[PDB]
Amino acid sequence: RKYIAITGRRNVGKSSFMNALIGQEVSIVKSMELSPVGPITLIDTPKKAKKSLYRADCGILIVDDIPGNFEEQIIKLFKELEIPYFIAINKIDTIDHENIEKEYKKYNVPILKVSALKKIGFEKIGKTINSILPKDDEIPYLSDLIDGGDLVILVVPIDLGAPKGRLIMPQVHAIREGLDREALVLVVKERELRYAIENIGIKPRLVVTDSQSVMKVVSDVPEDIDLTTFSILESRYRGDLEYFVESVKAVENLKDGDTVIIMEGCTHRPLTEDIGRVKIPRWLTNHTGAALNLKVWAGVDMPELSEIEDAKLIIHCGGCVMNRNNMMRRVRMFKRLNIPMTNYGVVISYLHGVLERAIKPLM
Amino acid sequence: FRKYIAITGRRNVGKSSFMNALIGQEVSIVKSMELSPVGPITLIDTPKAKKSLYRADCGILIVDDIPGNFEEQIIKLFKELEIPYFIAINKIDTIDHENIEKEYKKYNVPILKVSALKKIGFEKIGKTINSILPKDDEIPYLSDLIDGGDLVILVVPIDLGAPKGRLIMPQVHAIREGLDREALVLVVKERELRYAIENIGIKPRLVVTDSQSVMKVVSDVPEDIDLTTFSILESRYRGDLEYFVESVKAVENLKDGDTVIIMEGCTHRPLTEDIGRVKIPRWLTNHTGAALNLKVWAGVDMPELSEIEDAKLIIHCGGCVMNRNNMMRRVRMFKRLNIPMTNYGVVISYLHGVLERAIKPLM
Ligand code: SF4
Ligand code: SF4
Repeated sequence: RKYIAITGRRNVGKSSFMNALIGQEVSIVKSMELSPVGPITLIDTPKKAKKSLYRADCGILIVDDIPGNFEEQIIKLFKELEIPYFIAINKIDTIDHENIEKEYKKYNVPILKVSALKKIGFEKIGKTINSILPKDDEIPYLSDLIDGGDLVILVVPIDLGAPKGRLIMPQVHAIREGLDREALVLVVKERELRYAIENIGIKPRLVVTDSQSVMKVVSDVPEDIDLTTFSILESRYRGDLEYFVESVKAVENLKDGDTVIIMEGCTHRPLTEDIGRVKIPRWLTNHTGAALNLKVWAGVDMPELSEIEDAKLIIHCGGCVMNRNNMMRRVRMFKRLNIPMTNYGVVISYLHGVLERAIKPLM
Repeated sequence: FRKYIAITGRRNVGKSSFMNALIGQEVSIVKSMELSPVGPITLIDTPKAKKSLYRADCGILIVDDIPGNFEEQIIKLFKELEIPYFIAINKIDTIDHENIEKEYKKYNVPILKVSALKKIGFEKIGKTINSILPKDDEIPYLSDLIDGGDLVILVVPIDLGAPKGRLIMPQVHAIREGLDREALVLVVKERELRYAIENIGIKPRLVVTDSQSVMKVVSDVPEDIDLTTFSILESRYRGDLEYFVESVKAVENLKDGDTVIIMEGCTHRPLTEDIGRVKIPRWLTNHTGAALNLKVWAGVDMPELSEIEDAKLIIHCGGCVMNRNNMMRRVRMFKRLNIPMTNYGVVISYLHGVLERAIKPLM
């Protein structure tokens, strides 16, 4: 579900607006179903307003007068917190088409005219929310980004992969994107990389390796050739690599009592996935020498403030099943709360001492 | 799909009683029958036996006396027609354990003892049939062609393929098998092949191309380098490349009245598959100058003799949905009838004048 922030002065009548908007509920048998957007949750916002706006996907600023110290203040807050918004002129039965043009046009945001008492204009909110809601459109995995025509890309997988005659999706995607850019894609097992580099006669533009063959291959790849991992490529692809890389530095500042949350992007994690639940916590404890308060969070939606509040670092999974939107919604939430958020991929690369090299072609 | 069992024996042996007693073994929960461990089976009574034995998967020779001119003749026929068999001694209530050791051991085939009248030994036929039935196990797609360890394999796909971030299965399979043999797999679009060959600095062991980019790439690939197509690789993989290549020569001898059967290995071909139904017939008519009697056979299971009898050539599909066994059964049936059988892949390569080159690394 999407989280809508409801902002306005005490006099504007937020209660009447929220009740009239709930009258738009379109469910078949303050949360509700509002078309064309799916399920939504209205957040009433009664000095860090950061504690309420932390998981807001978009906001509504309800006005009935000329922009003042309140309007200017919450607009600056929406901009700072990366929250899209629109202005809803309430009580149009008293002031009407006065503030629509003469003011508020300068904010370059949608302006709607409503009357909660007269029951007018609430059938236009759903479409307006849908238009401002952050759609986190797919960004290239390695294509338009790091490739060009005639370049050699070396994709280095492990000695063991997926079922007979098949390949894992990050490998297929990396090959497809390379061919899309008309680059030559050289797929090679870790044992053939040294031979390939030394005899291929074309300088590789990029070498992409599996995170489990990285420590071996870093040695085989000359320093002048760009090298990354599929874990780092995934990190950038669906998350925020810059934030994940900056947030991993928090590992150094971890104290004994400090809370670390292993955050999962799904409720269907395989029992064979012990990298975040078992492996990373043990590596973190050995590296820091801190008896950390390791906690695990797993769900499809957004955590409540109480579940994440005093976390010193969030270590989110790769997000194999998650889209960019859902991953970015979590990133913006931790950015708003100023809580460091990293990846399994960024943590692995950091502790192995290959992060600086792996991010060099991307940053 | 069901298995066909040939029932052979002299007029004096009880073929009728044997067949009726064996049908007594029917194990269906709801002359054809369900015989465990094998699935559905069809018994063929054999009163040029080639016309009855044409689709026989295996055979049973029913005896009650010392091997004669009939036994020796039928055994030679099973060997010539590539039909596995076993001996069944009927009327054991009269002769018993006499012919089991003293004779028939020389044929090195399973020998069973039965009595159709006394109802004894028929519960052992199912397991015996199952043991002699041709399995037709998976043969390598290209792994056997690239002794790898260091060999460069160039996989050349087209400018257009499958959906975004994905690749078609013959491409993924060819890459997987290359990595299985620890080869260096270079995936490249047809526009980059000339550039790859000239700058890659390693001599390719094999170049595999799409059948739609073959006429262009034959020019780009030096004569000393082995080159094949995915169509030719599929032909060998699930069919008989030697028979398909020998049988394509029949195209030259095609007369005006001559019957050509376009044979499909599934009843659900996509409407976008006009290569065998529309394209090949038009190419065949232009090439030969013959007003051929083009017919289409589609299904799973063996065709009846009347449906294929006077066909001068069979042009079978690639069989994407079929297994090696079902295709090989069709190959053996046409070999027995001495009817030429070819592929869409072998026909395309032949008419485009690239067959000799494409089969050179395989034959
Ligand atoms: S990596 Fe995939 S399977 Fe594992 S917890 Fe994250 S979303 Fe679930
Ligand atoms: S190639 Fe595949 S889809 Fe086409 S007729 Fe043969 S089995 Fe059916």
